[PDB]
Amino acid sequence: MKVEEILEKALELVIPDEEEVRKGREAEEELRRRLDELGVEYVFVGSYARNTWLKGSLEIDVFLLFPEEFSKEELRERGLEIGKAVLDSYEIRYAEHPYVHGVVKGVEVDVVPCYKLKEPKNIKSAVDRTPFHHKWLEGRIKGKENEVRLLKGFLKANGIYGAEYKVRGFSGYLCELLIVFYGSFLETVKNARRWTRRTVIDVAKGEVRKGEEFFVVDPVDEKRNVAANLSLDNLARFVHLCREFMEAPSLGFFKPKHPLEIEPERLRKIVEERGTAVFAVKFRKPDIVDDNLYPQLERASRKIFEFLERENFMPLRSAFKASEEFCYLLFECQIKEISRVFRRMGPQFEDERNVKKFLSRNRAFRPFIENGRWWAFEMRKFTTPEEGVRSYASTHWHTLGKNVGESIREYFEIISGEKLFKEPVTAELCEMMGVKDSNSSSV
RNA sequence: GGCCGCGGCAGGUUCGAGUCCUGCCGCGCGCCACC
Ligand SMILES: Nc1ccn([C@@H]2O[C@H](COP(=O)(O)OP(=O)(O)OP(=O)(O)O)[C@@H](O)[C@H]2O)c(=O)n1
Ligand SMILES: [Mg+2]
Repeated sequence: MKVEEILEKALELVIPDEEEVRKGREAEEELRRRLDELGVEYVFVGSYARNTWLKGSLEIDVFLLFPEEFSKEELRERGLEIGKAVLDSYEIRYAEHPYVHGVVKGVEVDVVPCYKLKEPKNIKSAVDRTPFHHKWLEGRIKGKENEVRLLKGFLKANGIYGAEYKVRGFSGYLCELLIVFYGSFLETVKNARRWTRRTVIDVAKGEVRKGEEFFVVDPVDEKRNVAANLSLDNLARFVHLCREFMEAPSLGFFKPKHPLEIEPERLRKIVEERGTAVFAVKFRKPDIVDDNLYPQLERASRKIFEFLERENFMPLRSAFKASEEFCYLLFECQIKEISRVFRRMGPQFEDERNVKKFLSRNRAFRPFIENGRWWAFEMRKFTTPEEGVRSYASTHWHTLGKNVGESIREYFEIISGEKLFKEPVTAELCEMMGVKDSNSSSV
């Protein structure tokens, strides 16, 4: 359990076994065979072309390079055409930039169309930097392949690996740049402890400077932030893990933690012990890609959360879950019920023109003067969070994200109490409420 | 699809809105994700 003895035992978890590598090289050989037959200019990129892919996560990436003059429509129609021809089975489902996900001799393959650029300053597509990323990294990452796999596995085990909107973590390319900048996994962790939200890491200049936000400068484009989609919280979660690790190293930092089935009875006791209002908004999952869904679930959850605050239900945290059929927006509040009456502010006693208008309004109770101005007692239209959210989600369905809001419009329901604990949201509830010992890394 | 702006324009809430909530439109190949 020394710092180095543990990184030894952890390499056995992140390094692919020779039975998987052979399966990868065999698929790579067949892929080049079919691609060469089509006479298309292509290039292998990603973690596979650099031998930095994690164990159990084998995926080959192939970029097809087309002329600059091609329309975005022509790029797609030709890209998808080649892709379908090369892959055994394929699947076309993307958010913006077209590509083909499929299989070749049993391995995951992605055939991505892009432009054959010279100097990637003003890229035309989003993915035109990727060949240039591979060209810059192949010569510098050599020898340090396992130092990347330690960093990737370290993050994946703590659920902050990936730049996708489902994660908002560290892209696999960001990890490689960090190893080139620090040399080893150990040196990244040591230095990561003193990162801040202002840290700028310019790999191209071998410099660490201060800036406006966390910014890892892309060697290929000094305007591009490689860590653009790394949330501030996940940045923090990483720094916290590094300080914890150096303070007390362990192999568990690399073991993926999975949730535990919590009894619906134990959960009912925890919520009762807290005395908070725990409820959820349930609606049909819109049939869209995760990268469109999660930003909207984030938005919807925020809009309802913000509503609860200004309505004085004093919310604690928010959360959401996406099952196969349904989406859930979870909330916890300190106020299960508020009075119907509240005090609305009136004008100062001086200018009677405003006061006369203020006092003319028919109210159930008599207004009063306090500290030099008038006040009135008015009634609320709802006195609980559930009743409030019911109203908001019904009327303001449109502002909860395009697809989510349109799904909430057609139907939604607020689930509370025990009826909630039978839903697929136990894990999300325990994370939200800070329940202890609801996770484990037992194999 | 989400996010950030320069503007706006109207509407709702209010004694009172350039200031809180909402809807619509323009412009930065604006930024990010799908690789
Ligand atoms: N947010 C992202 C994600 C990736 N890439 C580019 O996409 C390539 C590979 O895509 P991806 O599969 O997403 O990352 P991998 O390096 O393959 O990581 P992993 O295999 O673990 O998924 C990288 O070379 C990188 O230049 C990028 O610039 N921006
Ligand atoms: Mg890959």
